[PDB]
Amino acid sequence: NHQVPIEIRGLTKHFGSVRALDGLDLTVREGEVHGFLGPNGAGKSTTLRILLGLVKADGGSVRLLGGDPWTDAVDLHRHIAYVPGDVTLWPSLTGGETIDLLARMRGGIDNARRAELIERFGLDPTKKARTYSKGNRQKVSLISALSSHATLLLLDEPSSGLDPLMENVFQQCIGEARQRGVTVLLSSHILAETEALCEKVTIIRAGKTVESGSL
Amino acid sequence: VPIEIRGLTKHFGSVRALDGLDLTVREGEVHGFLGPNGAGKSTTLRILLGLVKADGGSVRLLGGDPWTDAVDLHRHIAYVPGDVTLWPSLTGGETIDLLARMRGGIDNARRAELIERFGLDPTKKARTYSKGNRQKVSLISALSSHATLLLLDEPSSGLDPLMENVFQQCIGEARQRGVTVLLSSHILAETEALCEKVTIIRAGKTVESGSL
Amino acid sequence: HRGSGFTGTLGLLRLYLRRDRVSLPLWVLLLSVPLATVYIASVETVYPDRSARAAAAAAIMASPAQRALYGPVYNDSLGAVGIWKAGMFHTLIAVAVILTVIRHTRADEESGRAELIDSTVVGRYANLTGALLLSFGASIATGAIGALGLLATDVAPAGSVAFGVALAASGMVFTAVAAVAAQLSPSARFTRAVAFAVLGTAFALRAIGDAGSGTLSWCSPLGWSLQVRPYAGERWWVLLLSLATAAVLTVLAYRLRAGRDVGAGLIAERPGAGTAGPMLSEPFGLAWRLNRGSLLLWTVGLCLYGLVMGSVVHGTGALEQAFLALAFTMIGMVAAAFAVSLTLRLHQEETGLRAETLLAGAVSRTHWLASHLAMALAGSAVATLISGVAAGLAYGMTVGDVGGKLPTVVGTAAVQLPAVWLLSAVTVGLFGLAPRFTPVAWGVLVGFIALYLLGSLAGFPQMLLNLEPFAHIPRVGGGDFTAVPLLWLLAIDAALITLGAMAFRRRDVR
Ligand SMILES: Nc1ncnc2c1ncn2[C@@H]1O[C@H](COP(=O)(O)OP(=O)(O)NP(=O)(O)O)[C@@H](O)[C@H]1O
Ligand SMILES: Nc1ncnc2c1ncn2[C@@H]1O[C@H](COP(=O)(O)OP(=O)(O)NP(=O)(O)O)[C@@H](O)[C@H]1O
Ligand SMILES: [Mg+2]
Ligand SMILES: [Mg+2]
Repeated sequence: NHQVPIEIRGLTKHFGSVRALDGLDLTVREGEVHGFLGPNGAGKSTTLRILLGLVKADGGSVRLLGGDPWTDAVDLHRHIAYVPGDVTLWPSLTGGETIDLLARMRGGIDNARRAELIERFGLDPTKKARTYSKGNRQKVSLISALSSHATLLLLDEPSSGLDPLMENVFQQCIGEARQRGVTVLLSSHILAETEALCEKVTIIRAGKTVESGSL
Repeated sequence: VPIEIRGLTKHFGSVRALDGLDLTVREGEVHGFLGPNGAGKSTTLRILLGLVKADGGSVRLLGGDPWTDAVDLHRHIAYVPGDVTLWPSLTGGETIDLLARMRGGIDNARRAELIERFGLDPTKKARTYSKGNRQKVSLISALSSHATLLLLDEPSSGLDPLMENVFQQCIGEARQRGVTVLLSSHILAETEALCEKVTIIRAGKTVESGSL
Repeated sequence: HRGSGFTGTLGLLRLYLRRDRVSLPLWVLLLSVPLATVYIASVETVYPDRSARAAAAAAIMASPAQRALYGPVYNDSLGAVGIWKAGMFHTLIAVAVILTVIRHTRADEESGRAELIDSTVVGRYANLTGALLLSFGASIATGAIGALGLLATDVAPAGSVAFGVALAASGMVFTAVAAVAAQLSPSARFTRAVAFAVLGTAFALRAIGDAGSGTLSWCSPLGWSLQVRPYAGERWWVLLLSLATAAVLTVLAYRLRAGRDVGAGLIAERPGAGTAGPMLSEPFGLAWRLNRGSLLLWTVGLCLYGLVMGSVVHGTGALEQAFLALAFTMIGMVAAAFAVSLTLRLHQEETGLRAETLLAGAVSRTHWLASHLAMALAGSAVATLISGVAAGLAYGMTVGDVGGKLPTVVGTAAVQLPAVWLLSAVTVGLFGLAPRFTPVAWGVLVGFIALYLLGSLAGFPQMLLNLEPFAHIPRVGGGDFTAVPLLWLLAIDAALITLGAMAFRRRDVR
């Protein structure tokens, strides 16, 4: 993968008359937590939908893990874990069943980490998924993504709805994931977890890159 | 005393969602409402709107019961949910106009001011809004009404720092003209700036309460 | 001041009214206009001399099979014989009103609109009252239009009013049922299944009563409409029954509402399992887990219907053939609706933001699609074959042998599959080219059903009735079997499916 998990050059996409992206650039470099900052309407989620192959790009080059995101979106997706901006679960499945189900279509779950993640996020894994408050509904995705085989994490506002302590447990989990050579791309609006976790911030404004570099 | 919860209690199945609560908000002040992810903060705000029907205790919202007097009280009250869902077909301006028609009143001189200040584009289908402009619809539809009591569950979620600053200034201006606010945050940085007299509940009961 | 629980009813009613403004007029006209322009208009051509009409009546009262589907004929007047065939319109209106009430009450309330609406100055009962007013208005308008159309013909004018009022009451009785069912569960599909189980039971009781003495047809809201007896001596007081059952139930639908909370039902929820089993590790396992109850309920219902229809076939093999081939077409239509819903599981999955969660993994777009497609193609086939087997066993026992009557009835059920799968193919083709317009497969199916019912009866040319699959199905038994149209109906299906698949891999999941 040329030791560069992500490499975007001149990305472009229009949604009709709306120019969502107009020349975005990125480069994540095998081992670092990368901050993906920008205003509302910048094009942060859309980029995360282009790396996953859900959406096709009108121009430029994208090289995810050394391959094409659009045509190779099955063998590259078993090295990747994804946390969406809007977390939606199946209302009939249990909380502990969704973790196992989601982690099984990726590279696979790790039962040593799963138990200690459920232990310290304080989740109740025997409870239907339509009774989770906005905060135990995010712990399901966080535990499912942080206990899996993944050499790249694409987190999209992963601490939305977490009280000051469950979002300090998450920082420790990310810090100890970075120790074993895991690459993280972190999109967020809280510039208090970005300072503590991330170096190499990257700020985009209207689909274009306006700032980049180490903190 | 707009809110005088004195002993609330709620069971859903065998789950003790609320086990004796003592919230008390007074006139013309911003009140914080904090707690971990099991406390019962979103349930309490649903009990005050007459949507959950608490199993015990006393609730005197604006001097009347929330369950049997809901329609009469809800013309002084605005609500911003933690999970904002709109109509995908309608437009942002159309949604605000429709919600103003149901509430039976709006302030257009403030509606225009908020629309041109939050940066909302009021001519776009609501299904194209990027989770930060979806919260602006609720914020504008609630801050531009005639309500004298606002209940905000998580008003600034998905908002970049500039828009969160704008929201803070808007809440300050609202508090200037004698408006009462009850705010659930999980963000102890806007709670410290906006409001005094926080209230913390851990397992469905109040643990501490008082001036900051 | 001046507030009650019914505030906001008119506003909610009008924003329900404008939501379905291309659907409500269409079916309101479809269930009322073709009563004087088709059924009564095409009785002076088929049955001219009155001496002939009487003969037709003597051929209905001497066959329980024909009067199980439609009901008895009590005299040889032009109106009675002409409108005998239109006794099926008392079930379609019930289906329509049930769907409308559930759609506007519980489907929205499951999408979070209840919180947004009720946080305003909108009463507690406004949402219920708006849907009830809409359904009552629709069911009264269809009856009024039908009566006005029938009053312009040369039939007796009293029976026309009686039929119109009976048609209105049949749809007013099954609106309270839909409301009471909607007050029950937090899931919309469970409420729809509960509402339709009552209608199925009522139809089965009505059929068993009609095909026999007639005592058992007094225990069902359907069959309270045929005993009004338009054109054959009107019993007016029977409508009072349909006015009490609607009033008693609709009060309950309010008493069940003044004690639930927005979002819940009547029974709290139970804990599940904290670990997934060895079956829920795949899109195939996930799709199976979501459709177990629907598959079981549809299978049981179709088996019971086949068991009921097979007993009346023999209370001369040139009439049991014609009745079995006519009775299994209805089963084919019901299984087609089953397939359409099991495939719309896919549109509901994507529009709920849960498709991007699955597709952001080592799942392909064709392996995900062919996990709901494989359930729609298999559940309908299993249900249809089980219904055919049950009908064959029931028919064989009442005749004397089973091994000579089972294979033919199984073949009759199995030759309906190419027409059933065509609607799954249409839904898959629509989901992949125009995903937003996926739910017009319902309109396509209703158009096919309407064409089949009102085709060779209003004089359409036999090149316009060829645009539907239910007319091309062969006839098993004796000769007349070709097996060519099936080969033309399978191929089409494959093509459509392929098209949809090829149009899904090159698209945006946005
Ligand atoms: N389906 C769509 N059709 C049209 N415009 C769209 C669509 N999806 C997104 N957009 C627009 O594309 C732009 C980029 O939005 P988006 O990619 O969601 O950025 P964003 O960073 O996620 N917003 P936010 O999450 O608040 O920071 C916005 O102007 C959207 O309104
Ligand atoms: N409909 C329901 N059925 C059963 N249990 C429920 C239901 N709604 C909420 N609960 C439970 O009741 C408790 C209170 O939830 P809730 O008040 O929503 O949390 P919260 O105060 O909002 N904290 P947060 O997750 O940050 O929003 C939790 O244990 C929920 O799981
Ligand atoms: Mg976003
Ligand atoms: Mg909450």
